[PDB]
Amino acid sequence: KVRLYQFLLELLKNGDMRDCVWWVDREKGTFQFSSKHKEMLAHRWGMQKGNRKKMTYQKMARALRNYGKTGEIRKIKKKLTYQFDGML
DNA sequence: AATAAAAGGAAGTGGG
DNA sequence: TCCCACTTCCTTTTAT
Repeated sequence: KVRLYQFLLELLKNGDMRDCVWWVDREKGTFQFSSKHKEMLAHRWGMQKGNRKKMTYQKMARALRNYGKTGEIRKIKKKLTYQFDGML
């Protein structure tokens, strides 16, 4: 069972869905979602988990906020911008 | 100004 | 039965 943070890391590490998510600084671990195409990346995540309802970015973002300010993925005060931990 | 994003409480869910 | 790791629903609060 793949976790949400690993799924996102794998996408960026493999250059998958580059129009939906992209690194902002690979060294600092910061990445950013696509304001226009983020919902298509969100749906993929819902399929890998086989949820009953359709996955939305709002729901994926609700899951990301659970990791916390020192956890796997953290929120950065920039639009649609997050950051991985030193596990890079 | 309108829109998008961000937030989060709390129950609900399948996994182990 | 117990968490884990989200999922779902909803309303509220900020940023763009």
